[PDB]
Amino acid sequence: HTTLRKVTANTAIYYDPNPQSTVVAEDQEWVNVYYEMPDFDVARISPWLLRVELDRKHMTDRKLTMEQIAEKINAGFGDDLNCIFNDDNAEKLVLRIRIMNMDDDVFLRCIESNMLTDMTLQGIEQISKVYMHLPQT
Amino acid sequence: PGFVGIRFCQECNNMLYPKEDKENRILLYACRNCDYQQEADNSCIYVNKITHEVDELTQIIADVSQDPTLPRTEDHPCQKCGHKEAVFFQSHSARAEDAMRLYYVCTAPHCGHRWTE
Amino acid sequence: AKQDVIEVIEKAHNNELEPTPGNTLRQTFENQVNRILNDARDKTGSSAQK
Amino acid sequence: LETQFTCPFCNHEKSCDVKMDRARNTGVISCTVCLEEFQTPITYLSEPVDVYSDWIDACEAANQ
Amino acid sequence: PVPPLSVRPAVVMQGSARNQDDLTHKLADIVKINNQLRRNEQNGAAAHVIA
Amino acid sequence: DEITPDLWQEACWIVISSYFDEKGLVRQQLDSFDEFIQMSVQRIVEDAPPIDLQAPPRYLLKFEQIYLSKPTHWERDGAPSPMMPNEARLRNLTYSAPLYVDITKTVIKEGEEQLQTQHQKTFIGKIPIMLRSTYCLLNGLTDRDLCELNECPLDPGGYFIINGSEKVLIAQEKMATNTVYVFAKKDSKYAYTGECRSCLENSSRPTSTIWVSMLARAIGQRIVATLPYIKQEVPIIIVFRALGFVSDRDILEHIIYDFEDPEMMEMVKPSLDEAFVIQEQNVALNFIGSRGAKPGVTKEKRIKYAKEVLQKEMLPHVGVSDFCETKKAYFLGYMVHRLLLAALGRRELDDRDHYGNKRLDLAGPLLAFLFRGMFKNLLKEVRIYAQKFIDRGKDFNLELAIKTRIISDGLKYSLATGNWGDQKKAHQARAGVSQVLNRLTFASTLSHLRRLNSPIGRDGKLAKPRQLHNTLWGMVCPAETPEGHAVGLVKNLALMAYISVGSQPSPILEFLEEWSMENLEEISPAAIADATKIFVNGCWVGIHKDPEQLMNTLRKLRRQMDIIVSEVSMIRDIREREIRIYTDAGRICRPLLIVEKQKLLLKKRHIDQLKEREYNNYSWQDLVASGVVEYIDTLEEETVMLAMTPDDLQEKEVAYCSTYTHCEIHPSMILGVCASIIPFPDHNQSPRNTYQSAMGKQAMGVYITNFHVRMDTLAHVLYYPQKPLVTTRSMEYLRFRELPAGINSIVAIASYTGYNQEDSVIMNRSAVDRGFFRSVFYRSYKEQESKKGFDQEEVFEKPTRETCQGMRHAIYDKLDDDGLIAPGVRVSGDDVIIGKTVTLPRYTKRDCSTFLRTSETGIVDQVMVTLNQEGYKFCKIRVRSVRIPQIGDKFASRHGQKGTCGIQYRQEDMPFTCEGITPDIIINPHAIPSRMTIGHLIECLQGKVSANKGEIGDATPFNDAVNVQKISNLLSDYGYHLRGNEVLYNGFTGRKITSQIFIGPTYYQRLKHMVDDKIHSRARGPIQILNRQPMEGRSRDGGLRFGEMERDCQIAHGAAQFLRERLFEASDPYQVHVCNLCGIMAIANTRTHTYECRGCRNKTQISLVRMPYACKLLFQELMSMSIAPRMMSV
Amino acid sequence: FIKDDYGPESRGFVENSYLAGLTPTEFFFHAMGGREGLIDTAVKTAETGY
RNA sequence: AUCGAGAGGA
Ligand SMILES: [Zn+2]
Ligand SMILES: [Zn+2]
Ligand SMILES: [Zn+2]
Ligand SMILES: [Zn+2]
Repeated sequence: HTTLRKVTANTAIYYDPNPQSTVVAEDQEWVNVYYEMPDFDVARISPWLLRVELDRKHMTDRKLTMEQIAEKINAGFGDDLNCIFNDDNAEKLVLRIRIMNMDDDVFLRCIESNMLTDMTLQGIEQISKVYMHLPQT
Repeated sequence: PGFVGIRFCQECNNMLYPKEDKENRILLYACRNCDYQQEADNSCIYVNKITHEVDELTQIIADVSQDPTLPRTEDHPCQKCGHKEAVFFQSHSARAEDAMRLYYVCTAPHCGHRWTE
Repeated sequence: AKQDVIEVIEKAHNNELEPTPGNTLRQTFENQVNRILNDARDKTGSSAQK
Repeated sequence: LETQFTCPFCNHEKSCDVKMDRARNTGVISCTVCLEEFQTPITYLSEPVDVYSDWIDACEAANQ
Repeated sequence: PVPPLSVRPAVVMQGSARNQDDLTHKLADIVKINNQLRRNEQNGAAAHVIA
Repeated sequence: DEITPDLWQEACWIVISSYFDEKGLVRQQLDSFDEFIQMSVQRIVEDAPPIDLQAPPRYLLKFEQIYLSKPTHWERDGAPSPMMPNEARLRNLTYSAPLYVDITKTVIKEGEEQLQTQHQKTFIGKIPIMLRSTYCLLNGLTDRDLCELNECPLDPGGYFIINGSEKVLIAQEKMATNTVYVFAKKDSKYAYTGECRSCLENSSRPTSTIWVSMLARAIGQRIVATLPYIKQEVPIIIVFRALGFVSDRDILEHIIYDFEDPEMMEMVKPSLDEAFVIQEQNVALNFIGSRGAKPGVTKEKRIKYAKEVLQKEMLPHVGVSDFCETKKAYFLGYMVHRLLLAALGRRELDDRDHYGNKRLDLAGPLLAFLFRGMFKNLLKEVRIYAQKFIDRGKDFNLELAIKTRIISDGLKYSLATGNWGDQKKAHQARAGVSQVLNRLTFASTLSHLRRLNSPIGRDGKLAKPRQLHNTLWGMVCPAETPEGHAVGLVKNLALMAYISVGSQPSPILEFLEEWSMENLEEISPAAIADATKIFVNGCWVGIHKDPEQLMNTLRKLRRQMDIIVSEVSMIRDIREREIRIYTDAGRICRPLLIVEKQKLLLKKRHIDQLKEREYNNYSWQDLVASGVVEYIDTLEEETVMLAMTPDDLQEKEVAYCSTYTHCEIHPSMILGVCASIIPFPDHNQSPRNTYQSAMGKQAMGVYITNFHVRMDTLAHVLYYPQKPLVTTRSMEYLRFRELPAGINSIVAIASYTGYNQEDSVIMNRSAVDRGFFRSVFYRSYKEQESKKGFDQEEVFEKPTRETCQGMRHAIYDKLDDDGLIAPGVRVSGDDVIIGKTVTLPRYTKRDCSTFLRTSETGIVDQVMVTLNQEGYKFCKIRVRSVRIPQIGDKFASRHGQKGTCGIQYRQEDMPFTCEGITPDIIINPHAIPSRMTIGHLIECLQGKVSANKGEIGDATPFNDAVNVQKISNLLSDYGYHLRGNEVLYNGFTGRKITSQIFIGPTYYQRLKHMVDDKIHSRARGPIQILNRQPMEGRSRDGGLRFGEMERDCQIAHGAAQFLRERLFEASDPYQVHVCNLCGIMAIANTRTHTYECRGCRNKTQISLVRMPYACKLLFQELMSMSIAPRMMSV
Repeated sequence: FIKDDYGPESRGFVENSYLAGLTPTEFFFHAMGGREGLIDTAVKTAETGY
């Protein structure tokens, strides 16, 4: 079993009014790549941004791409919780899930908690650790 | 990214909670107790380091060089001051339990430089 | 045996020691020391027996 | 902490029942015997002892 | 049911003081309060006192 | 100047000798009791509030001063006389002294009509006195003077005599107070919970515990405090608000010393959000007041309740006075801060088993707990007695008001029974305190007087409190512990271990305000960041800027015997900036040699002055005053760098430490009294050392020098005790050389005839004939004739067959007119030693004579007659029985090698050397290899060397000047095989044995367990009254239990008739008559042959049923519960 | 011992035999191990017998 | 004698 926490490096909540001009400087490429094409309306999107930094090697260890993670997020929460993400090429494995339709800064934390702990990206729940080996006996 | 600290109101000295102003679409830091407001300079409201990439050098204090029970070594001179001897010890804390990494502290008084090999 | 355990202790101190699968770095160091010292105890026992 | 209280008006033991309407932040304490009723604001930390407290305080204040 | 004397023997002691058994003492308690309650329920007694 | 290595090994032991010349072995007991009498009683009397009683006239009844006189005894006439401890032992008196209290009672009615009447020395009670304490009549007496009072000079004291019985208080472990401890319970609704058992230093009150917890996993951590006397938890921020710190910044100033730390801050935040509703002190005090006093209370009173709890009940050690809330807030914030560090993992959870965290509750503080309770109850009775008189308006006499039996009987009862608490609360009370002093052998007495006890509960199966913690080093014997159900829970002091008696912190506090310290109400919280906190007895008193030179100053004050006394612990935690100073009692510590740069402070001048200790009165205590030795407690050892020997201080090719601070006086002082007997304990498997430490307490010897005058219930004295040929340097202080408990035996380790297999020994019959391991067993019989009332009176007098009713067929001719046997009369089993007759209501008197405990066959050693406390005749008869060792008697060496005597061969039957030496004992070689008791072999070889050389061997544990090679080389110089082997010859045939046998002197012990005290048989003896089954015990002529597991075994065997015999026929056969219709036991009259059931009203269908009596009893007890067990026979 | 000493001596390796004799630290660590054995023997009985 | 407690033994 692998939860999002096991493969996550660090999570943070920002106040990003514009997706076009993001708060962070290194995420400005793919975000503006995502937004000009109106697959998903800018107006619908909420100001409050959830940015999670995945570490590369944990993703590779479970052979997990951001595609699978984003699919799992969009399945568990449907379209109510938009998620976007870059390719598996950048030096930092990052994906941004700001809500798109108790205040949203509080709400988004409840969402973040619930995602990190009890969203199942892979495996079977209540199988915590597995060891492979050759039996000498 | 870095953590975010709590900020307090300047009238009642209670913590300022986040909120959003729709008619400037800008982040504000407002007190639920009084009716003070501030405009944020951060834009970041919450930060969780699951990896806990903490620099334990910040947790060390130079006074630990005074401990008679810590081991000392002459093989790792200080880059600050050139003092010849230095105490060393392990991380010994939660989320530093992995990795027996040695931290060194200069025993020269008033230098107190700390480092890691 | 002691001088091998010192070898292992410097490797761990200098981060020259990498974990084995299924164990944390502490637990691998402990394994590696305990299996140096059990080799020592068995070898000295053999010497005494012979 | 007991939930049923002696009424300050009729002195009937455990005759007062307390209702916490948290959605409206109001606690209502009513005696079953003498039908005296009192309403006070409550918080999420409040308890029936606090509502009965506010009732006793209101009685003593009004009786001055 | 009061049990017989063999279930609750009154053992004699180094002298003549006959020590009774715990069951006998307890039956003493039950009897006294039963008699006392009986005279109260027979007479006029407060419902809370009878209770 | 410097002590060189060649001299060290006696320099150190010279130092050790001086310690035991100054302190002794029971110093902790005597110091505790002394502190209790000098301080604790006066503190308790003054700390009680004056009892103001008025209808009008009023009276206060101060108590102001105590006087404890010497122990005296009042006869029936009442003349006070000085009572000596041996008289108390013989007459079954309580060795107690009267406590008098000065009382001041001032009349105040009106019009300034004031007048004080002081009653000087009002007899308030009787305090039992610890022997050899400062207030004991044996105090300061010389060995002359003790012998001349019939006291043993070697008797350590340290115990009480209650009703003639010697009672010893066992030190009780408890978890230290006023210290914050953060633990984490794996199975609980809290990730982390910090607690402090706060207790004001002067024992005004019991310890009050505050808990500051962490709610289990907005869902963020929530911090609540469990205050005393408040029904429900409280969020911490409301407690802080209730202390007047309303703004959220002000609260965090106390909780978080560095605001730059994000991570602390974010953790605390949920509690701030959880208390956001309450914003001001009066609502917070309201909120707290609501939980507690009553459901309905006026608001002003609720506030007064919350205030009263906060300043008094919460954290009393911080303060109880008004205007302390800054102190309270800082200490409470410090508790929360500690919780946060534990929750963040910056700081480790506290360890419950660290003795730095534990305190030993000794005789003094325990008697103080009793005295507090009993003086409270006494004052209550004075109030009541005075109150009725004032209600009627008449004057009351205080002497009549004071019923002194409460203090006297309370202390006497609790020390007599061991139930530590009020006699009424006999089940809430904790037993095992105040045990009967072991007087089997001198080592057992010493160990029992140095016994510690961990009240975890023997039922508990968690091994953690039973494990030998690292911190027991030098404090507790690693070996001496019972091997039964209490293993590791009952402990023993190490030899130089000293439990602190307690001290006042006021000199230290006063000095701290001289020096660079700043109060806690006087600082701004911003300063706490890089400053160092200073705790004193748990109490955060201030902060400091340079902790290093503070610690230097404080250490160097304590080493000068300045304001800081020696037992004060001063720990500097460096990584966390605390300096914790401890002066309280119960801290186990030990002496250590201070070390300079790399150099002992102990020079040859000190050893020289110590050598002439008997001339220039240069003692231990001058060694301490010279700053050469220091007492270090368990908690301060964490900051100490110890050298095992001065050889560790020596500059090496690779320096291990090079910054030592202290040195061991000698490592062998980690052992206790009984483990210090073991020779070469570092060559044995540790379980063997533990088993010996247990068995040295069952070894016979001379338990005390004045045994001729003691009327002990059981006593064993060895005819010919010998000091061991192979000894440790610690026994010089245990006085084992002066009261030894064994004999040096010529042990051969051989297989000879097979009668020593499986932990058994073959003894020399001839040696036994010459007195080898012969002992005398003394058994004392009590009796008293009670004239309790004219209804029935007992009297000692030779009974007669014509007047006495319950006369056994045993002859009473050995008794005298007075009813008491005479000394020198040989008495066999079932014989009469005291003829006592009790008047009836075989006429007008019944026999109640005292018989011998059956199957003893001794000789009356002596008969003492006196009067007991109330004053009737009282007789003690000591009977004497010579115990010659025989097959089945248990013997042991000092290495856990126990075994019974398998057979005894005469000298011509035993194997002999070329020079005709036969072994006294032959033990089997198969007892060595699995046990790995190489100390036994090394002791045998060393003993051969010692006997051939005219030495006493040195078997001190860690001694590099003694190993097996050097002993073997010594033994080869006396014409013996260097390894202790000899050619033996078969005693039966005279042929040489092909294997050369290992033979030599080894110290053996005869243990109390003789077969003649264990053999027992039964064939239709007495039965128990309730269930008609065989009695329990040898003494009761009882039967052996055929238990459930024997039943199970015989079921597996398939032996149904044997099982029925054991569980029906041989225990309690019985018959009942059962109604065939209802199956209930009917009424049978076998004389008139009439059989009827009152239930069914039938008298023809009744059946006989053969059942056990216990089953009939069970069925009757089931009807007692309205159950109908109906034995249907169809 | 110095702090953070994972060497064989420090953590309870007895490099001596019973004939050679244990050093004081070895003696204490050996007493700790033997105490573990004694506790096991005294605590398993109730629970196995049940 | 009963009850409880404690200390021990295997
Ligand atoms: Zn504000
Ligand atoms: Zn430096
Ligand atoms: Zn009412
Ligand atoms: Zn019937």
